[PDB]
Amino acid sequence: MKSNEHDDCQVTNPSTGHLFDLSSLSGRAGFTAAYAKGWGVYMSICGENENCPPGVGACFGQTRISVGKANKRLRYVDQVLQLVYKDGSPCPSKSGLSYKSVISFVCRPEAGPTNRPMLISLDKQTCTLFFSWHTPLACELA
Repeated sequence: MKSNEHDDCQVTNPSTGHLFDLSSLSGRAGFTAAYAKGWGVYMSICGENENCPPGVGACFGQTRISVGKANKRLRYVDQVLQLVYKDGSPCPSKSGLSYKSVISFVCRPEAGPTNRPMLISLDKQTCTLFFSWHTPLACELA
């Protein structure tokens, strides 16, 4: 029985007692970001994506190249919440490296239409896609 999934993605700050959770942004179908070339990036915030094989959290394109295993290690570093979807498809040109997604949730209470993952840096060399998400959920109203 699959009723033991404890996929949290939440960090508590003892100072305020405030919990930074991304449970409200978590989705099974996730978010599909259209890449300017004709590739749909299927990325689920904390979980495995419906278009992806069970266990993969982010898939790049129609060939569904895994760009991150379903990880729930939400790190709160430098007032930014960061999710790293490590262990993707081994890069054919780079031995030891795999396509990974680094989502940087910048604490922006002044969040606008930027409440979506913005592809800030595309790194082909080490196969890392940097997505910046402007969310007030990385913030503590205190």
